[PDB]
Amino acid sequence: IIAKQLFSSLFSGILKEMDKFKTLSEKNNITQKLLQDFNRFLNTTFSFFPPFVSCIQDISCQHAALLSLDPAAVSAGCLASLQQPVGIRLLEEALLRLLPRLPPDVLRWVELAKLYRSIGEYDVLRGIFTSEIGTKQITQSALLAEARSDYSEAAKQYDEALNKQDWVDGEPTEAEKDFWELASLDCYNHLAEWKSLEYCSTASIDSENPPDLNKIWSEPFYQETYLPYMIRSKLKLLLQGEADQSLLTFIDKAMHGELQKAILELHYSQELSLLYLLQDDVDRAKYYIQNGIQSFMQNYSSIDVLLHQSRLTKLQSVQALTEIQEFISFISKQGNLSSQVPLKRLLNTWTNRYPDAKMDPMNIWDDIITNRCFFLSKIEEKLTPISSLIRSCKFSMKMKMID
Amino acid sequence: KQITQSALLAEARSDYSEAAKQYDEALNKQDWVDGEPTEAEKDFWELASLDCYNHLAEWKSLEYCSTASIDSENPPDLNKIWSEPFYQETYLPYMIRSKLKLLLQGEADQSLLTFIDKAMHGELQKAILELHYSQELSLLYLLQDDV
Amino acid sequence: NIIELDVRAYVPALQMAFKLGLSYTPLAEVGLNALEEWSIYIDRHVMQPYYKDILPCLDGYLKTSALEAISLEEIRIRVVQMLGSLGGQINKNLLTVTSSDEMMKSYVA
Amino acid sequence: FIVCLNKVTKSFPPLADRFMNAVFFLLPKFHGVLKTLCLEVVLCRVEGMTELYFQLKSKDFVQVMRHRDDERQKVCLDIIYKMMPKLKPVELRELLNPVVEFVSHPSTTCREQMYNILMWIHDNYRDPESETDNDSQEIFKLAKDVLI
Repeated sequence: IIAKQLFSSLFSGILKEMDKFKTLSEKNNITQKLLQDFNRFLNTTFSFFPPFVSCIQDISCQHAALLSLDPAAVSAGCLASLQQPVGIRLLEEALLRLLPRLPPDVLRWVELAKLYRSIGEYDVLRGIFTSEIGTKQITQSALLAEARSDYSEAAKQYDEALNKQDWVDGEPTEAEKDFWELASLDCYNHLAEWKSLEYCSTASIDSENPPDLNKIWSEPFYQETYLPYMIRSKLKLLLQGEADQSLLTFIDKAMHGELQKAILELHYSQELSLLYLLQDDVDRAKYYIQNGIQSFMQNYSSIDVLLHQSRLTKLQSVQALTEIQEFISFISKQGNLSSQVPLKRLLNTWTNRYPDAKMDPMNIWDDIITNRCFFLSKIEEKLTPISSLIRSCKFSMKMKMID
Repeated sequence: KQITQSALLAEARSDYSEAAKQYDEALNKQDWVDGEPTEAEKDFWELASLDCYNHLAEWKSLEYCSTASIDSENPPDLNKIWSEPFYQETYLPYMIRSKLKLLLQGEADQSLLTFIDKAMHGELQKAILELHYSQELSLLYLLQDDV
Repeated sequence: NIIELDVRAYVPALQMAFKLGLSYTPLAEVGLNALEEWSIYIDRHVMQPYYKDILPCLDGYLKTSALEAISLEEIRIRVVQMLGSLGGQINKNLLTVTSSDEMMKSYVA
Repeated sequence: FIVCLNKVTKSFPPLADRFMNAVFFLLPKFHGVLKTLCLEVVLCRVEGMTELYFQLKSKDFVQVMRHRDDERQKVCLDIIYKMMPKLKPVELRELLNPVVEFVSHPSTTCREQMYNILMWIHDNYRDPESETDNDSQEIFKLAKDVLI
């Protein structure tokens, strides 16, 4: 940290006293070389060491004329290495200076929007496109409907915005097409019903009519936006009833790809663990859960201390991880397999344990409810070798759901 | 959008000089009115500019356009081609042809030489080069007497 | 039983315990045993107001991951398990000060 | 004394296995013609080995498969042929990979034995038994890769 701060201070001093050199053309000549090197750092690095990056932005806003840095590279480096707020400020300040698959420099806006998605300041996220970048009236009413949390109306309005072909008063741009797809993903995720969410996620990526999954990993856009919604929807479909094991055959090839193993161990421990719990690979699931604990600690340790929303969003998830651990602990013990006692205690603990229902949004309340429902439906099988009230507890627990 | 029609007219008369300026003003026009063209026509405009410049020699501007439409950096890059198939299957030939014709007249940066130095070590690139660019590599080597 | 007749009394003791626990682990282990031994036994309402001070000082354990009978990895995994299984409605209060504006100490020119 | 079993092979199989019981720790074979003789020695069908597949848990029975051309090496594949019924072929995955290349490797009788092996494989992992979870999905496509 002290080295970073010293480098920034000395560089600022050198650049400002270069104005004492004051010869006029070479400064514009050499700020170029500086900015290409600054670009290449983010363009080629693979460690993304945070304080180095924070330094790399620090020079940019101290002086001017260095703010023309490539938005996508610095933004993606920020999402990879965290340290988002300095990137937030850098793009924010770069948007001040007017200038004499997306041509316009407006892409600063969409990069900032993706980055705000990463930090989780969602209100400003609406404010970005409420700030009227990409105007055609129906979008405003769609933002209104989703702001009222009326995702049902927003779904139809977005769908009619996509299927509208008699466009008049001009045309929207494909950046708003991407925004519409992402907003549809979000509002469907707030509405469950993931069958349509699956259909949209699969269709927006690939053609084939029995839906494909394997040709994901074709471009980085696809993975870094559509992979999570896809996997979440398939898991939540599979855990309710039963359907095609395409996700299982999918992860069967996902592991053998070495680079894919890194992403999956980085972001989807819950997913793989619970999916394996379908096929009783409890040994693998236990490994995945201890690894998920590590992933959560590392992620939480990495995030900055001054951001309430990001910390809260990361924190809420541990409630499900602890339950997975508890369930896998309960599965493997013959003293509980053949007896009647522990299930009542477990039900007691679950019935005096629910997330806040005012603090915690639906997108995780539904998750905890669904995991409990699956847990009991699965445990029903092993008890057979009083049993009715287990079926009943789902009713009260979903009454708390509804309330 | 009307100006494209006159550009096609100018290039049909083989008057590539007027077509060049008309296409350039079509690209640099930012106060677009009566709606907007689509990016498919952007790709067509780039390709037509490549063709009409190829019929006009002066490949310095052809090089500048070919390099800029692909990559950012201000000392022009060549290495980050091979990033997508679109780039290779459309822009590679014009690029290599322009660089060769610049280098064979007078002398300039050997960036194409350092470029092909890495082009060979890529096995898949060797196939493309042996498939489509024998004249190019041969004459470029003739500069350095690798007879 | 001693912890249900009064709790404010022992809260500072627990606070110092898992505050100094970062330097000498067994105090952290003992305090993070007392936590569940309290939670599973004491009435929820009796302890619920107390959580506003019990958890916030525990965030220090969640600082560094860079990969004797008490180790950092065991206490870290166990404390994550504890702060999760204690309840969402409960661990909501983990922030440095829960739902307050007071904290820009050490963050001013 | 290998010949003193090799030429008396296919004689009284119920007691033709005491030799291997100690020879396996002692003369696992190389050296060409003698290698082929010991191959013909292993050709005797007997129950006397159950855990021996921990030997093939050592790798290099792959390039030795193609050491000398034509009929000499067929007992090597006949090994898997005669122990097919009880297996859980986690390792026949990789063991059949050079067999993918015995299409590339010259032989005709050995290729016929290849095709017989493949014909048994496809039928006998019970291809219509599409179990949702079993690992046989990989060997499905890699076996079809050569069967086609």
